[PDB]
Amino acid sequence: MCTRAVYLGPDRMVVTGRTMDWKEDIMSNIYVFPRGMQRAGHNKEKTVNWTSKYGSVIATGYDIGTCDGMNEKGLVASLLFLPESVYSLPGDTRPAMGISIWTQYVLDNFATVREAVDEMKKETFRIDAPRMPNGGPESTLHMAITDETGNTAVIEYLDGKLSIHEGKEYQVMTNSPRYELQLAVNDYWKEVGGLQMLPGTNRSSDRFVRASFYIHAIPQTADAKIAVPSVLSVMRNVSVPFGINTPEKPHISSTRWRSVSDQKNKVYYFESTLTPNLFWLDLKKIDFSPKAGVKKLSLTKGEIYAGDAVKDLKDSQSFTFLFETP
Amino acid sequence: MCTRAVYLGPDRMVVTGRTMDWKEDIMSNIYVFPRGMQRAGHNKEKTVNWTSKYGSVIATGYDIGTCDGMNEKGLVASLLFLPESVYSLPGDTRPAMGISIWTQYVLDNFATVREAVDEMKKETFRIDAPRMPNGGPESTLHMAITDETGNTAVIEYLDGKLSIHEGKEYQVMTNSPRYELQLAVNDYWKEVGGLQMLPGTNRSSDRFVRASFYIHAIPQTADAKIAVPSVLSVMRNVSVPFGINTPEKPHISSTRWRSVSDQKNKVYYFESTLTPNLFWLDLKKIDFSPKAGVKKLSLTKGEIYAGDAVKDLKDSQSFTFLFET
Amino acid sequence: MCTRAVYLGPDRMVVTGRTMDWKEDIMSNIYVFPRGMQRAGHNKEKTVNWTSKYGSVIATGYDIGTCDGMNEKGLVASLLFLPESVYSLPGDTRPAMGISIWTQYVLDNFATVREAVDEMKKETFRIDAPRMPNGGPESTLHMAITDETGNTAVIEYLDGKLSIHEGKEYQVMTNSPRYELQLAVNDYWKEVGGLQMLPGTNRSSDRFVRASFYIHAIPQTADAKIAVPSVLSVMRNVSVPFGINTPEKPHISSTRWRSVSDQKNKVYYFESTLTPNLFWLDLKKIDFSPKAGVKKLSLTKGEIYAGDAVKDLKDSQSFTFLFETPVM
Amino acid sequence: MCTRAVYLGPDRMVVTGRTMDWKEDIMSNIYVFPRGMQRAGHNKEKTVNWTSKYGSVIATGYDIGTCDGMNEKGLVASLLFLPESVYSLPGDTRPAMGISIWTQYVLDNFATVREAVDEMKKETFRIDAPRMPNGGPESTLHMAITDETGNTAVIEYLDGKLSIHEGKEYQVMTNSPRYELQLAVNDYWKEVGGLQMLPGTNRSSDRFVRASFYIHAIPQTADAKIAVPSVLSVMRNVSVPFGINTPEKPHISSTRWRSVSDQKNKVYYFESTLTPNLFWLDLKKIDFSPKAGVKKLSLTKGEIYAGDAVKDLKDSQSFTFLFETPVM
Repeated sequence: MCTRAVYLGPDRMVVTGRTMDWKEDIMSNIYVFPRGMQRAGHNKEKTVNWTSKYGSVIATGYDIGTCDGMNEKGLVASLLFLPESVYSLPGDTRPAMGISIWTQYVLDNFATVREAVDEMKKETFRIDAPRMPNGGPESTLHMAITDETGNTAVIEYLDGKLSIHEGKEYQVMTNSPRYELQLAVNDYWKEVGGLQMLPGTNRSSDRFVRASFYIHAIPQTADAKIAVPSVLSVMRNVSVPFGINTPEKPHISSTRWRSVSDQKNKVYYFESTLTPNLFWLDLKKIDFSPKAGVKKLSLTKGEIYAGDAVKDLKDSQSFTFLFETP
Repeated sequence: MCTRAVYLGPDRMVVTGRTMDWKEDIMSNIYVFPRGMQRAGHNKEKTVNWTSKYGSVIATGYDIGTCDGMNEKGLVASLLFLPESVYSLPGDTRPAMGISIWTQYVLDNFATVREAVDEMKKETFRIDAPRMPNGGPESTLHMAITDETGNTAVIEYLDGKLSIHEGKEYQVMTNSPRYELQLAVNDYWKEVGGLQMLPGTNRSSDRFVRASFYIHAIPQTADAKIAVPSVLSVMRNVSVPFGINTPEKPHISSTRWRSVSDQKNKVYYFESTLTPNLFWLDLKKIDFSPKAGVKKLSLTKGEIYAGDAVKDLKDSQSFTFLFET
Repeated sequence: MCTRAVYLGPDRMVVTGRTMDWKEDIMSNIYVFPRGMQRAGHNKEKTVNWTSKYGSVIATGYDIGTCDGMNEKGLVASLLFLPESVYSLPGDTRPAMGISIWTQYVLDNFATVREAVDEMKKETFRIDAPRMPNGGPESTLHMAITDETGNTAVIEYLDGKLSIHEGKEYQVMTNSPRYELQLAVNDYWKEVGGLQMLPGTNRSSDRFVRASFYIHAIPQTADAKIAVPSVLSVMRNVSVPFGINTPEKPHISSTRWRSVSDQKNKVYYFESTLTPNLFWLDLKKIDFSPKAGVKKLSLTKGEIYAGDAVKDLKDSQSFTFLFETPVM
Repeated sequence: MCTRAVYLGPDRMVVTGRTMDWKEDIMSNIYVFPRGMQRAGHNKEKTVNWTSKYGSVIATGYDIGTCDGMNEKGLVASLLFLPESVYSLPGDTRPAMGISIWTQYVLDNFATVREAVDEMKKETFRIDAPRMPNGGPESTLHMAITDETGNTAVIEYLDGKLSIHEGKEYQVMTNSPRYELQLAVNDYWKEVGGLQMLPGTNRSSDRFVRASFYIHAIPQTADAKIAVPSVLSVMRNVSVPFGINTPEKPHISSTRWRSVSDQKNKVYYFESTLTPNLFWLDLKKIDFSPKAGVKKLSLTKGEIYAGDAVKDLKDSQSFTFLFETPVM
């Protein structure tokens, strides 16, 4: 489904691009959360609690949970699918955090990948993932976190144990297989040569190698007028065309929207496939004070935004995270 | 370099997407030409002359010639690169139409691919193609024409003799090789299966396979709100990421802009790689009357348009078609 | 189906390898035909006659026709499958040349490819191709011819019209598509790079690419001590493994034997996938005089030969050339 | 370089093929060691000692060490290259086992892989690997062991730590990368489909994928008449053509010989690329008595063997196991 890649340019130029592929309308919206909000990771289970240290600009999925976002300090989180994920084994009595609020937790409390990895390695809580609505798939996903320094951490749960890869070299991430096996698949195709032959299918590993090769070949610049379009360009390359279907594979997940986070200038770009314009939200022009209130930039009913979209931010109440089966 | 793909949806839905891949800034602008204009095929050689039978909205290359456009009747022309093109043999004394005006000639005089092919098969004129300016490649190009019925024609000049492939099934066109050999490369990759494996490099043959496979898999709809972004998503898949370079290969043809021409609703969409928005020009809202005045949609200034850009159309002079160095 | 590759080495070193894949057992046998023989290209229709000017060693298929062989002058003819072959148009009243003996006609009357192409381009006869007996395929095949010079011609019948590709660069031939489109597919993979990526599927275009790339990368030498084992290694790389099948694909054409013709030294090498040995028939030790008698190397009874097999040649009568489809 | 594949057929039919890909001539010879022989795993440092519990038929590499072979009880050990191999860390004081005799140690003392995996998991000794003589490569290799039950064990030394993968499904082994990562690359291509597209280059991962797909696609039969030629089909497909060279790559490792081990009938097949015949050593016709005499099948002098080669075994003395790199 999804595809993520991190560009590391000169003079702290860190730009993260993320693809969102889904078999149906994800109905994603943008929400602007100020700092100082208190939340809980679950409503019916024993849980942890926290007050948000940093405000964030996040994108939801079905308005039931957070899957991608960016906070004030340039830390970007992204929840990408992984069918082979098992968060815990039977009999785990740790405090349960819902899968929907897991991504919002790391954006609310950490300004550095070093900070997120150190706290998550404590394994104080388990991930609770019910089945997605509309009779959709099980919530088997992994996460990547990138700060303004270029460091990236890939978080995934395999048969109940925590697995982490930290380092600036882990810039790309897709879906299956496991992240160590994904690097082995990518290592093979680099021998073939990106200019010679590249796997151009919509498969998970195919988009991983194409994103890994192209993200290192785009110009090495610190100007946002060049970095953001070229990082977006490799996102559309690893994107899958809309409504792709064959008689033998009738329903396939098409790309619904894309996100490009300028972690240096603190700007969050966003584009939907069925809308013509690429808009953005300058976090430097957003008031994240605790008394600012929740603001929402809705995208469900086909609204068309352009340029800077802070003007079109409406006052709203935060969507309710879902932790249950329906 | 460039890639072209034609979508054949239900209820006479014809949408043609095209990419523009160039190593530097192509410096393309958009021009709105009214009907009834008089143009010549050259300025210093014997030629043919004609009065434009249909107005059109076109995109230029360095403002020296036309390489992409659509006219009143939904006929779309696109001039794509083909390094093995030889237009004539030495000693050709036919009238010499410049390569910069060849694309405009088709958009000015023909409303049907059947009409364009019948006139072209008389071979009244030859193509005089000087080299592109400032150390650029030599103007070896082939063209593709698609009308509102879905019929497509591929016109190539090989070994001085004109070759033409016309038919609704010729929906995709790229660069090398010649069109019959390109179809064999696509025939081989269809044996493998698009879902099983697709060649995913920026090569001409590879971009041809991905465009042909995806253009037949996108939804079969007549809604422009679904068909236009779908074929536009296919053109981005066959696009080349911006500024691609390696130590082995210092300069590589990068995608600079895209065009998606809705041939049923007569709408000409356009977006640039470095601009964030996708604007369009609705030809039904454009006055193509013989004395409406030439209008221009400038793009070299780095301007940013959104939605319908007919509001941003300004009075302008027709650009100078170059026929020499 | 079948793959053909021609090695062009220094000092007139011309070595041609060929594979043979089939659904079931081919029942192939090797026949040695001296000179001065008469053959009619058909049994019931109007036909052309000829007397053999050159003797040849040949391999059969089901003992109903010639599909691979080499004559005294170093000319090697190979008949490989081409599904889109259309030999004639309706209403053709030309003399009929049976497809079973079309390959023997080349080895019998021509010493260089120049003589074979000149005679074929006259289009005196048409190819009469009956259906293969007992539910077999349609007799749709094309032929490649190589002389000791190294010149090669690929002869195909497309839509009832004769098509020729002559030249020394035309060293490799497989099955479909036609040779013009087949070179376009091979050109694409040459843009990829043989060492960077090669298509390893047993299909026709992929075997063409590997044969095309590996036949040019083996050592350039005139020593048959090196060239023949190297050409065989190429034909083995492009050969498909034995008895390959999957649940989705129950029956797949599988290589059964390979032949490598040393056109310089007039040596005909041969091996079968089920037999452990690679034997040969040195044509310089064979008597092709008009009344030397027909000889045959039996291969259908599971025979095992080794080294030089001329001593193992047995007196035999020539097989029946099939020109119709037998009633079953 | 080289590749190894294990075939698992019905009725305990286990056949193991192996290629030998080398830059220059490998100078391999075949030795027949009877049981009850005493050897030491090193020459100058602290070492373990053992006496042969089972005799073995092995092939050498420069006759400085054992690289491939099979013992009396059907166990087959194969030492293939692995550049990233690190056998120990600085400061290791365990008994030193020479890499040249490691393969001999396995074929001498173990009848099943379970016995071998258990004894090696003790980590009693360390592998001592000097650089190959005369500017040769560093002796970085791994080994695969397969018994007559069909179970295979891949043993690799990664960052100075022993890594073992045991299981019937581990039937294929090449070189780089690590076996954990190597299976992931093959997992990727299995999604693409063997009949849709196979990587046809000579890369280590590519020959791995083609070997895995074709070793499962050959017919499942207990008949040796079909098994060992079908396993021969695979090892020939994953073999690399002889003397492959390009202007950018002057030296590429080409296949020099291939060995096929019938682990049910205890037969060791062998064929060289420059030799036309596939010969075999029947272990049931070989006497491994404590004093039957160490014998040798010489292959360095262009010898051509055929059929059962137990007749051509000459009494000889065993080669020197190299434990250092000789001074030049």
